[PDB]
Amino acid sequence: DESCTTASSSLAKD
Amino acid sequence: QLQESGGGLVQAGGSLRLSCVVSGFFFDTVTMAWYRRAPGKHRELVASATAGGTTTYADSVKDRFTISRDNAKNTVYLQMNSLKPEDTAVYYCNTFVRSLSWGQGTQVTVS
Amino acid sequence: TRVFKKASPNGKLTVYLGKRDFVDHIDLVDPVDGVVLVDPEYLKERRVYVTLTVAFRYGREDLGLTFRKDLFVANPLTRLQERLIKKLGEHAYPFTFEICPNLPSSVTLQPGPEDTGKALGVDYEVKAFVAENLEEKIHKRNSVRLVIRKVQYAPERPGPQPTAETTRQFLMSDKPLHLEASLDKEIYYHGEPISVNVHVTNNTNKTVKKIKISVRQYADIVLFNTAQYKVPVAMEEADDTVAPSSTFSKVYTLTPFLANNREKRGLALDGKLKHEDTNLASSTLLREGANREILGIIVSYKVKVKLVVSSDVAVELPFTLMHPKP
Amino acid sequence: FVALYDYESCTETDLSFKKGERLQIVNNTEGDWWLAHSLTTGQTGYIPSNYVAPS
Amino acid sequence: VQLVESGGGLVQPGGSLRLSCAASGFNVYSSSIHWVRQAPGKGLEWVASISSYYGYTYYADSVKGRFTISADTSKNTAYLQMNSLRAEDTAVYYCARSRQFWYSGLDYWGQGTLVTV
Amino acid sequence: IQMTQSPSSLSASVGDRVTITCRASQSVSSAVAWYQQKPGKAPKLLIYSASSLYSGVPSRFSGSRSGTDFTLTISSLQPEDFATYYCQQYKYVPVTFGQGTKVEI
Repeated sequence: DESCTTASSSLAKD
Repeated sequence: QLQESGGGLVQAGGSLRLSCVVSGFFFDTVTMAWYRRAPGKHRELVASATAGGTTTYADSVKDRFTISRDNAKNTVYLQMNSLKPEDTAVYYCNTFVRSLSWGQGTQVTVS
Repeated sequence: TRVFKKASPNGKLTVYLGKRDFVDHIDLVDPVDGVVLVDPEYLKERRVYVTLTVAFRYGREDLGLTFRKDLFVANPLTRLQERLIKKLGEHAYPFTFEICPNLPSSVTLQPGPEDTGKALGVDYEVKAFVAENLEEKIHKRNSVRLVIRKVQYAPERPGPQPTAETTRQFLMSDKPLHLEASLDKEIYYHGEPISVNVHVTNNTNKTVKKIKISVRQYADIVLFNTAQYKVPVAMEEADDTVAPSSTFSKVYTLTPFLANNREKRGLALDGKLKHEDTNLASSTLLREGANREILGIIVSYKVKVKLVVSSDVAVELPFTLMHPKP
Repeated sequence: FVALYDYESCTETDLSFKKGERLQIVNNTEGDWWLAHSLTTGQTGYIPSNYVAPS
Repeated sequence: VQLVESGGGLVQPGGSLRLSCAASGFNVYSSSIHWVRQAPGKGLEWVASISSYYGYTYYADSVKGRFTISADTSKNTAYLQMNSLRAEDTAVYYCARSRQFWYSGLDYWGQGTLVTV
Repeated sequence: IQMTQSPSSLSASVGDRVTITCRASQSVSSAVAWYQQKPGKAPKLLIYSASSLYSGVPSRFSGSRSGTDFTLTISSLQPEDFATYYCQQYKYVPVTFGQGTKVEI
């Protein structure tokens, strides 16, 4: 099995 | 794939049993967790369940929720009891490390 | 606000990063901060490591040549790191790399039709894995590999206008032949045209046939005994004859771009995250009296002017080709 | 023992050496980075083992 | 600083037409020139674009086999030949541009050229 | 990629607050722009990135992102803001515009 795909995710304001 | 079930409408005192089956992935040893997102808010963690049975709950759902994990049928169940209006959100499932794609969760609304 | 994440094939590891491009100010380099999320039942009898490496590649198969640094961290918190700790949970372990201000910038050499595998050049890779100890082998299935970059941007204060003049005195000619040239400015952006202002006054008894103007790129690789490679990127040739005892003056315009230089082997392009299309390599900004570190390719640009006297007269006009700061 | 290529350190714990420097490899010799001190200048620091030539 | 264009007019139901978009101020290699069409009474739709720095051309599925976009860097002009138009190509054509490097959103727009098929 | 835009028409007085939502079919990251087109003229850029204001646009226009739900908000409708607004995504090569939202008075 190869690598996974580079994703993104949210982040709180503070 | 990742699709959930069990959503619906309940009063303040009802109970639901959320569940989801994952295809294309195996969690014979991965730690699977349930996530919830209140409307207009960022996603949080609700419950967790390792393969060995060591389960951890968020403080706001302690003594009420109970996460079941069926390794044979490749399914994770969340059972919710004694609901309150604060528990209105949309619930997702994922690994503890948030590795899988999020998908579209199931909606729970409490009057 | 968003963060970049990559997951392990086995679904028990994740690496969170604030950004992928880390600017290189001459005084200091932006730190590489982040955090690693790990399965509760994965650290039962193991420890989690984080490795960042910088490598210079000049081989196809390890005949293959690679020389690299390994910076090793085994897990004051910044604002982003404490936000990530607040969001992910308790099982997130932060890491921070402060790479030195002097280090090769991300530059990848253009691959030819025959080359396969990873492209030659310099690149940075962030790796994180869980192992019982160091000697245990770690497969590609149990680790997260992510590629970051190091970049520089155009200086705020432009330098003096480039200029260079020369005189050639022929054998049977008493008076000399005078050439002058000057660019419009020093710092040019990517795609911005270059306007060389050539002014030649011939007092000799020999005519001049053709004027050749070319923009050249000097890829200086310091590992190969400071061997220097120069390949033209733009060429403008005109039949601008100047008769003896006469004066000439014209302004030429050039613009280096990639759609014409795809067939050239060994070109220098800006760093790539993967197999991708990237522009020509921006000039490297070096500190005063900077030591020649072994890892890295130093690229600089120069405009040449040439007269083909019916024996050749030429000058070189250095300039800077960099991206504007956003 | 003898150094290949050149190294410049941005950290005080790492020693910077030039080509041909006579580095003495002191008992700390495990890992990817060795700890050593130069025989021609006399400061102790960690060096990358990636370029140190024996003999 | 501004874009201008001409070439629109009345076309036979299956004839051919060509629109030229002259660019002033922008450098062709430093920007990417797009073509966007707006049918009468409907929304916007993207038909073709050019990336003369890299030499690439992109089209839409509706006009893949007919339209041909090209640019003349000497005159800083981009053309759009329409080889075989059908009755649903009647629209207003806006010539747009965008930063070549690290942007793809159209910020300078020309006037409209009505094309009636 | 489908880019469904709601509502298709509003009706707001001068000095009120309006909000226009545009939801992408799939993940498009923060590559969404907004345009304004008064009838008879060419569209004008408003917000190039997800929430980055374009030069020359007044301060009342603003943008936001929450997952795949991009929103453009006007904090005060001066009588020169009654026009049609489109949402565009530019991550993938088949660039698609929004359906179109009109503002009445």
